[PDB]
Amino acid sequence: IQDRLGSLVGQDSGYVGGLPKNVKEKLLSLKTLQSELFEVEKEFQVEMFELENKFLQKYKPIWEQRSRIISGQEQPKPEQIAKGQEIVESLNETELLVDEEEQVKGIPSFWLTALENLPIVCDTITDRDAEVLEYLQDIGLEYLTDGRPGFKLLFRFDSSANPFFTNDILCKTYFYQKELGYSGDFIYDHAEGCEISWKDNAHNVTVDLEMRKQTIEKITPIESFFNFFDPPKIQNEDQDEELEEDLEERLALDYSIGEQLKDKLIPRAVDWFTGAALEFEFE
Amino acid sequence: IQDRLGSLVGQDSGYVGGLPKNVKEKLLSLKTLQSELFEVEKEFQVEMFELENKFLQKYKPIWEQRSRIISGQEQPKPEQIAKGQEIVESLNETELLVDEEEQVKGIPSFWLTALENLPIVCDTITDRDAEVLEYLQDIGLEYLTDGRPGFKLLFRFDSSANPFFTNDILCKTYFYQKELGYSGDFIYDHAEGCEISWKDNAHNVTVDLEMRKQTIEKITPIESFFNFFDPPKIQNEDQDEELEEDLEERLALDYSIGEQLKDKLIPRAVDWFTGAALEFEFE
Repeated sequence: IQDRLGSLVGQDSGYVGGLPKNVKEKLLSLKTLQSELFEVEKEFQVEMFELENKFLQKYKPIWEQRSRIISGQEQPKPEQIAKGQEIVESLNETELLVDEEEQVKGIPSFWLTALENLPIVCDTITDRDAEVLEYLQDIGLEYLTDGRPGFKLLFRFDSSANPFFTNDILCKTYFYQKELGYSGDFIYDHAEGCEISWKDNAHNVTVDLEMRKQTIEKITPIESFFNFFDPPKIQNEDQDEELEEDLEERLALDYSIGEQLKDKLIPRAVDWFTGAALEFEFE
Repeated sequence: IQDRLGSLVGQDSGYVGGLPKNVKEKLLSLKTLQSELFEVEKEFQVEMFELENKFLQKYKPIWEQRSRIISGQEQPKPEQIAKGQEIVESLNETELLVDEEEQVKGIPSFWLTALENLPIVCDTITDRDAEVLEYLQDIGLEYLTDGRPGFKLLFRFDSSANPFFTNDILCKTYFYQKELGYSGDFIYDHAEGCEISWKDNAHNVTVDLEMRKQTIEKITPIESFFNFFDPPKIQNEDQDEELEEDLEERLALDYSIGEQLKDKLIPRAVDWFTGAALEFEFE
């Protein structure tokens, strides 16, 4: 509240300011003991990040399974099919129930549909790029072990049928800073955008093509979802205004989005498709 | 927003409702694959809770050290004393600086002072019980390994000088439910209050004593901080109103508080004393 810290921290920093040499000293050492804790808390975070990658491994198999179901590449074993009905009824998701258990292949626009129902990331998609997101085959995680910690998002596309770009995978990379938060956990530092190979300038969803004659073309940067693969410029000399406040919050959102896919979308993709996810959260 | 889920989840649960038998089925299995993930995610939480207890161990030593510094039981080694000054300047906490490094013993009302500057928990303290909190020697953590997971808060008091109660330690116990959240982590379930042995009915801060004659005394339950050691009644048949909404949020706060001590106060007690903590967070 800018004030609840100008007045509060004020008297506080004052009270302490007035304490005896004697007492003051004790705190000085307490402040030292704090930095010791800190050194431990760093190791903690390390074994945690590891422990996490450990289970990412145990999930991958499952997520790949669904990747294939959605692809239409693998079919549902009746056994699974039933359990789902049982589960779905249990969760009162009746819209999913189907009669006497045993058209299209797999489940169309799963990722497009799921992302629509996802907060912040639905406002980045445009009809223009929603067409391109038709070809999004799966989205995956990967923690950066070798080197500075961070994670990565892997958008595997239908290379063999994708009209806009020949790429097989587009990823996103986030790097936390070595320094830990006061809170005690990793802090966002830098983000890298796994470039895109649009076959056509026209097919380039991130840009606008209006051709004139003097049939030369004029290109114009559009606001697209695929701009996610071109994070905001590496930290600039803060100081200034719109050269900061502006290109600074574009980043804040970019970090926020990546965290949504990493924490909600990927772990519960089915539900984000059904919209069930949205609710399951308020509950 | 109650509506952004009545209209949203509505069309969503509808779209899905209209999908083909074919497609519907796929999701039914996806829904099955989800419950598999779930079984893994439980193990994850387990190795995590463990990993956490592992480091709690590595912290204990340090925290005990400060416990003693605050007690006045152990003195600050000049080496620590300096580092603190170095640290404090570095963090621009000048009020802590003291001149030529080498009255009262240790550092008085450390825990009382720290708790004051702590959100929600400062509103529970009353002049009445702030006197009793003068004797609070330390506050500690402990994860429940043997059995259902949860944690515990250990308030060690100055038994040898405490006027109000003879107890050596008052604790608080929180038990998470075996079932995990949709979010993926532990959920609050039940809270236990480590009883208090007030020497005097008068000294009983949690109650009010107004003696009349007919010199018999009349007792009246006051709103105290030490009520924290008598959590809200074990889950009652929800249904009703103030017998619910009322004694339900008294709980919500009680769980919230315990999480504040566990996550902020204990890990950064020095700062909560200086008030530095408050700020270090907005930053």
